[PDB]
Order: sequence, then structure tokens, then C-alpha cells
Amino acid sequence: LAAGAVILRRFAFNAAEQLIRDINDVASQSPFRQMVTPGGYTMSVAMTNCGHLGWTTHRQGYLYSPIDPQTNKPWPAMPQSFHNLCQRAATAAGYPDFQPDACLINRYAPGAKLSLHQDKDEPDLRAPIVSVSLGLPAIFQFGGLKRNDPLKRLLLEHGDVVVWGGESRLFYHGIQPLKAGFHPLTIDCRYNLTFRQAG
Ligand SMILES: O=C(O)CCC(=O)C(=O)O
Ligand SMILES: [Co+2]
Repeated sequence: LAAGAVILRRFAFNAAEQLIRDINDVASQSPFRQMVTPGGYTMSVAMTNCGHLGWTTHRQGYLYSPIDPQTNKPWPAMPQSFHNLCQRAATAAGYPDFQPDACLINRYAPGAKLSLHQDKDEPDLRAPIVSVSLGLPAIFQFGGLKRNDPLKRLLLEHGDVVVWGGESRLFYHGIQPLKAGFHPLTIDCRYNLTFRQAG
């Protein structure tokens, strides 16, 4: 893809149904909820987290917390399937020492999007981002360091894993409004798992 970035198409295919079963298990303790941005806007993407640290929104800005702001209980632990798939994808991408402590689980309903942003809430930029696509296909935008920087448009389908780090660690990215459709394992949505070293 780019410098320090690669797309491992259909990498998570074999682990997919186990990952989805574990998403439901995580969601049973920490439900999927549409977070409100520090500006006051409800996001179209429904989110939840697992592992030690979880990505959330607050009035001060975006941050990581070991506590779920909705349940007021800690986020569920990182499932074995998640940890194993992430490790294998990381090593295959050229980052063998990747040790995630956070997994952001994103649910995209038809028409849901995630506008162009940078993953800049993590202090250690040496650690990559491992992103797993499950279910309905979506067009992933991948740009550069600036907002006006040219965007590459890639389709991400069920089982595709994108890993970006190194030079591409702070590159702008996002998902375009999800096209309506169906998938045998996720029914009417697209699930995405983003593994990060947050601490
Ligand atoms: O859904 C995707 O493929 C990207 C998710 C993402 O960019 C994020 O969670 O920060
Ligand atoms: Co992101």
C-alpha cells in the first residue's frame, strides 16, 4: 500500500466466525454505543472496546480509559482469537514485537461512515495499527499527513486486514458511507477491529 503499510486481503477469513462470536461476547458486557464527539455530535458508527485500554470520547477530547464510561465497569478482556489473529497479522506485516493493550470494535450500519482522521491518541508511534474487516464491504480512504493530501480509495472486504505503521502511522484515513447489502456472518453490518498499543 504505502511506506510501512500493507493490505493482507482475506487474511482473517479462517478466524472470522470465531472473531464475530467473540465480538458478541464482548458486546454482552460492554454494549455497542454511538459515542458523542467532544463537539456534541453522535457518531454514525457504533463502538465498544476490549483489552486493558479503550478508546472513548469526552468533553475535553479523545482519550483512552480502562473503564467503560457507560457501564462504569472495566472493558472486557482481549479475547484469545483477537490476540492471536492480531499477532499473526502484525508479524506478517513486518512488526513482530507488536503487543496491543487495546482493541476498538466498530460497527457500521447501512449508511454509516467514519470521516477522515488520524490515529493520534497513542504516545508510542513505533507501534502499528492492525485493522480487521468483517462483513459488508466498505471503501477505505488512505491519504497522507495533510487533509488536502491525495486519497487512495481501496475496497476492504470480509477478512481483509490492513496494517499501517512506521512512515504511514499518522496518515489520514476513513470509511465512506456503507453501501446496503448482506453478508452471511454479520447480517446487515460491517464490523472492524482496530488493535493499538495505547499505553
Ligand atoms: O473501520 C475502519 O476500517 C477504520 C476504523 C478506524 O479508522 C478507527 O477505528 O480509528
Ligand atoms: Co482511525
